[PDB]
Amino acid sequence: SNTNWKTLYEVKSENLGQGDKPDYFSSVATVVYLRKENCMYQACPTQDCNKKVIDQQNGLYRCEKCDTEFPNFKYRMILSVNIADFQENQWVTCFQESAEAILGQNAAYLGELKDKNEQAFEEVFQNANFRSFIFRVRVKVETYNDESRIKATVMDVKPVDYREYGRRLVMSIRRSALM
Amino acid sequence: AQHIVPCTISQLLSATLVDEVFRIGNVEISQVTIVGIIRHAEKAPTNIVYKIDDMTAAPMDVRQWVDTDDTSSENTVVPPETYVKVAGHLRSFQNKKSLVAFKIMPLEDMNEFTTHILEVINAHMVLSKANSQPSASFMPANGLTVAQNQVLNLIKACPRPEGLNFQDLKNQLKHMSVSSIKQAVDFLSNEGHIYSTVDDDHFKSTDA
Amino acid sequence: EEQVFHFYWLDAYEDQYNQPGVVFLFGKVWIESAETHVSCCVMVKNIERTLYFLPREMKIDLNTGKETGTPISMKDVYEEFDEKIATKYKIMKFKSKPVEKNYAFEIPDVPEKSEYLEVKYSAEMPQLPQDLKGETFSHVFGTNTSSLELFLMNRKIKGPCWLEVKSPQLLNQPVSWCKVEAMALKPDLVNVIKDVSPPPLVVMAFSMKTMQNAKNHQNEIIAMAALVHHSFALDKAAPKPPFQSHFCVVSKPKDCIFPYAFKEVIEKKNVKVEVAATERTLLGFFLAKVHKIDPDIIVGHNIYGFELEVLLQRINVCKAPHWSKIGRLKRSNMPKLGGRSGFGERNATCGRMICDVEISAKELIRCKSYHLSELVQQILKTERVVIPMENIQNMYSESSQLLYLLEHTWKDAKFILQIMCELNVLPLALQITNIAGNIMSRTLMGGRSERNEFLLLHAFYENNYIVPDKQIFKGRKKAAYAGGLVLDPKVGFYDKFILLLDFNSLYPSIIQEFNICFTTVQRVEQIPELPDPSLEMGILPREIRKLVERRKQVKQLMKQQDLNPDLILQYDIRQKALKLTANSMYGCLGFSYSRFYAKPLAALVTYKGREILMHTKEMVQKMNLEVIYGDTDSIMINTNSTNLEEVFKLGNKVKSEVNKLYKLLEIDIDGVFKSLLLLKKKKYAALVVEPTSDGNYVTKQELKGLDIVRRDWCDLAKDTGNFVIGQILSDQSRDTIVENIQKRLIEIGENVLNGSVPVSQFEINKALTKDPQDYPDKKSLPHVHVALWINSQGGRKVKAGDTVSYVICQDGSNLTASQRAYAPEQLQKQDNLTIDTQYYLAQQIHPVVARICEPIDGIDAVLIATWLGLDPT
Amino acid sequence: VDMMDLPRSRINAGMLAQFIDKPVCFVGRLEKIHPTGKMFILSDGEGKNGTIELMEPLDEEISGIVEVVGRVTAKATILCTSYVQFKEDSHPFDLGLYNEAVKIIHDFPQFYPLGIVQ
DNA sequence: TAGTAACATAGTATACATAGGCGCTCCAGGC
Ligand SMILES: Nc1ccn([C@H]2C[C@H](O)[C@@H](COP(=O)(O)OP(=O)(O)OP(=O)(O)O)O2)c(=O)n1
Ligand SMILES: [Mg+2]
Ligand SMILES: [Zn+2]
Repeated sequence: SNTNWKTLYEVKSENLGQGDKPDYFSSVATVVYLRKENCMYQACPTQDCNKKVIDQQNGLYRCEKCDTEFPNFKYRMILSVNIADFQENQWVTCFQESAEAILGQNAAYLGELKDKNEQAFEEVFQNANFRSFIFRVRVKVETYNDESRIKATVMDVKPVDYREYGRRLVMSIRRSALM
Repeated sequence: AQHIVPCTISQLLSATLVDEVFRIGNVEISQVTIVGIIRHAEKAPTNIVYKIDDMTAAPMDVRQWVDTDDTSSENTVVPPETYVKVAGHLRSFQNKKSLVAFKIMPLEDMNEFTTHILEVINAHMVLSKANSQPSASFMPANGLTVAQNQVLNLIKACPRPEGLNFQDLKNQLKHMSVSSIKQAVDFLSNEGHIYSTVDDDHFKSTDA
Repeated sequence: EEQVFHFYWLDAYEDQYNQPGVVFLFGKVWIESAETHVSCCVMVKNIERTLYFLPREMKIDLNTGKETGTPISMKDVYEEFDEKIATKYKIMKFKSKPVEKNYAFEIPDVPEKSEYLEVKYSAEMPQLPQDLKGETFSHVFGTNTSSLELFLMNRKIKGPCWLEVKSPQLLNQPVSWCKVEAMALKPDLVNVIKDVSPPPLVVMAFSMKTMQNAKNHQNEIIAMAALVHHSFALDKAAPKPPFQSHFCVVSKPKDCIFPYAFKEVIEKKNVKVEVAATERTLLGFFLAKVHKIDPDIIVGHNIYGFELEVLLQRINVCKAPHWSKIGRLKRSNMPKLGGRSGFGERNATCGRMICDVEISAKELIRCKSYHLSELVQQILKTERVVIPMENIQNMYSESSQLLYLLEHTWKDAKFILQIMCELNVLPLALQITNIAGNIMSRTLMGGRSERNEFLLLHAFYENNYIVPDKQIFKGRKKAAYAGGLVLDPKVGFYDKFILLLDFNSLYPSIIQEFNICFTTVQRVEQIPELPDPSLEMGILPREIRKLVERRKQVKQLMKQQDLNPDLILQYDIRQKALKLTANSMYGCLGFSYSRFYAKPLAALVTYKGREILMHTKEMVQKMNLEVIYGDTDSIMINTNSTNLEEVFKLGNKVKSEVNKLYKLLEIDIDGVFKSLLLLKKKKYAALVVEPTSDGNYVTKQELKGLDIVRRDWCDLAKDTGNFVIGQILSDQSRDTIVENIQKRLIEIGENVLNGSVPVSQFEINKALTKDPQDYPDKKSLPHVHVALWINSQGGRKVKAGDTVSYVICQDGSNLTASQRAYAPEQLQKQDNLTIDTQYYLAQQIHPVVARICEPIDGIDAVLIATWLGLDPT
Repeated sequence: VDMMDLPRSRINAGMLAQFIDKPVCFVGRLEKIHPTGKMFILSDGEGKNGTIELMEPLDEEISGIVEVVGRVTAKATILCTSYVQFKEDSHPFDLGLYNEAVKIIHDFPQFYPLGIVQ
């Protein structure tokens, strides 16, 4: 239903995701930074299987989830992006469909440039910088070795709309006028 | 770095310099975006200048640093009387302002100007009240920690002519995180104990 | 931070476009825990501009240019500065105070002594125009004075000296690569405390090799060497051995693999040589090693011209990290390469001082050529083998050739270090810098105008004056004023006895005697009037007196007997350098672009010199003595005697009579010639008598101005002329002289015709004033044609100032002799080339012998032509 | 001093008479052009009209959304100095949100300074 | 709203040159 529009400052102030269940909200923002390191990995070519395979230095890769060895692999998109708005910034992690929508090129296409044309790969990463979208983010807090780390997961990205966004901004500024 | 803030060139020029920090009144600004029309552009052998205008004050100069080797975007200089969006950080020199262009984009949908002005007013109000509320010896000093000592010993031990890479360093040391490896490597390279051979991921000690 | 902080500064740096008002200092600091000296960096902020405003006497309105009949005062000037200029040019904070100053310079319509308004404010504010005018003030001074000069003259720092800092601070983040850093708030806390001995430095000498690849037309680095000394004394004798550590690094350019069992051979020979994979590895290793060693002086040959630019270009192209380690300041954007005369190279090595032996050799001694082989041959006595660039690729087949190449590079570095130590450059540079007061890296760079300018600036600042502000802004040009005088010679041969008399430091003595200075002489081509003989000594006479008195002590040290020859040579070089510095101080008064340009001040000196020479000549001629020669300060007397004691007594009497007149001027005997051959003005040869006493004396050959000392004649002609002139001055009958000369000429002609002479005795050396591409008439210029061919063929990029050798070949194309010039390598390699004998017999030996033998009866030009067998008719 | 060197506030057809002898930018819906070409009429999207005059008759064919830079004269008319036609090939422009944006801007002019404010 | 990984996260323009003086021969080439 209606998106719980919340500024990241409010998100960190009320402590979203500290409960036993994750919390869902969506917002518009502009990408400021992306990490190209460790962004590419080999997934299990078996259908509906995305476990990371292990190279056996023989041209045949064995998957532990299916207990099966295959001579080929499928690339799968994993990405960490730095989201940022007028007030605060946050670190989010994407997946195949969301990163593919953001970048605009399928993973198998990227499978070629990293092997034959690094300059074109860098250009593809470059031209997608400083873009604005609407991201649905789910927040949950997990503890690892006695510190609580807030993680962000995004499952949907969409192009920005102006009509309802402008109406919402007008409504919010009118509301703050009374306060 | 922290957060982009929409603004207007009038506020940009009215801003003041305090201890390398530009403040428009009680508002801090580091990266800004502005949407406007280009009146005139001048072509330099390397750089490109633009005359942006948002009909709030006099036209402003924007400098875009492009390397002349990359003949990709310089040949696509935007023609005049076009409304564009500019994102970047400002610079100050001898009491005349300047803008450094991180990115230039022609604007396709033209409700974006009203959206941008609403962003400007709303963000200005919110952050202005956010700052309005109150309560807001000389020795060489040497010495290396145990972790950096282990890293240096691991680098030294390898006999490969090209030296070690990051994969072997991570494999040998499972007692500490990757970020600690990066920090130790950065410090060791800064102090000159190690040097890169071919790529940024290959290293080798200098003494041996 | 603990109270005070002592350190010894060496070099300074500033940047007025990015960090205005800050000055960096790099130097050494003593650490008690390790009992050693380590590098240190101190950075100074808050340097304020200084302006001087000159009040008027009547208030003149700008629009009308008339006087309004209103008296002026300091309050009016203050109000005019505050109300109008401050608001117009956006000046917020300032301090103002009246002061007293004196002006004695070129700007007209300024009183000699007046009251000025001193205004000081921070440097971040804008800069006022250099030609400001106002209602109440007519002129302003010191608008565009740099920060470094302001700091140096305010703190009275004269070259390297011990400094102390009061109440230091601690920087938030590192700035330099030094071990210890510090911060000073104001330039008031820095004080000079120099009364103790300087500390030792660390010296590194280095050289590398290059090769040109066929595919990529760029120069690569394939081998390097370096030698380091850790405790090089600065004022004592040169340590022996001059090096304590060394290293070498080698790598394969792009494709060729190292010969097999190279590593095993290296292990067997136990040589500390590092092998690399690619060029980037070599560059990274070199940068890490220089950072670890931390040298203070880097010495090499042709550093500024070729080596540094190639190194920086390869660092840029190979994308090596941390390029700033070659200096001492953390920087990321490298300055534009090449650019102007050494600006980028000097800026790249900030904090580290570069010593090029070529410039020092040019300044100190005189040679026929300035490549390393000639310097080794002359300064030392050894032979250096040269490896052609073509063979380099072929030496990548066997390990022995690679080891030989590395040994050759190491030997080259050792030769460079030995030459630098032998010439004794560092103590001389330190002494000159301490005398003048500039930055001693600029002293190592070269040039004579900057030293004099800084010396005069210090002298004027210390004496409460105002100095002129800086101006905004090839071959010898036309003369501007009358110079010296040369007497009419008396050509011929003299046999009885010749006496020579000469003044000591003529021009400094003139300046000191007649009290000639900027302040004293009143200037309105007309020679001004002499000063009134009741005033006091000016600044220039005192500076000249100090500089000329610094030389008498060195001469006194020279006069001591029982000295090793090398020490005598060093002392002679030092004394000559001091004399040249004094003469340059005189001559800078005529430089058009100088900061202290004044033409009459030198015309008066030259006029007095000519007058004194006239008076001396008349006085000597009055004593019934015959005068035959004189060159603007000297007199030749023909005593026409044989007894030596009579000549000595006559010279003593003449000296006593002449010295009786003047106050500071002195005369002396410069030599006694047993026999003299005079040809023209400034051209003669004689036997100088060296009195060893004990009933005997030794005669030594001397030449002045002949075509035997020039560098543009072949060696064969020079040798023949030397032999002939040696025969002429001998004590024999004239007929025997004629017969011996004829026999020698016939033998020379026969030998040259037979072609038995070596190839080496045919070269002609010339130098280029400009770049080889800037000569429109390259068709008829041989030394330009050969230079262009060398530049276009291979490398080494010969430029202005270098020497080009050439020979004349016979190409069988019936062209003129001037268009058939070829390099020696072309003659040796190509087969359709041979030495042109007729040209060498007709245009190189015949004119020299004819000119030398002109004043001797019995030998004529036609007889010379017939003797050589050059088709007599 | 040319007009592009001075601030130009965004004023709609509502307050034409309150900015007399003042530079002003206007945008909106083209309605009708006089046959002479020296002047035409404009719509603000609220049913009100505003007329614009030029010193020289217009030479090019105009259509769609247009903005005009000018000054309010004694007759509350706009002496245009320049104009730009707005694109309508891809996305419609909703003038109502623009109008309320002007209202909000006039409501809090302090956070949208006009000219150089010290 | 399963499946994914591993464990924190980055500065970059530019602008600014030095160089002591004059006097007295040599050569190459055209007129
Ligand atoms: N490189 C030089 C050499 C000489 N001179 C001028 C200025 C001197 O006053 C004059 C005489 O030079 P001398 O070589 O005779 O030297 P000094 O007389 O100055 O000194 P010394 O006593 O060593 O002969 O020539 C000069 O301007 N530049
Ligand atoms: Mg002399
Ligand atoms: Zn599987």
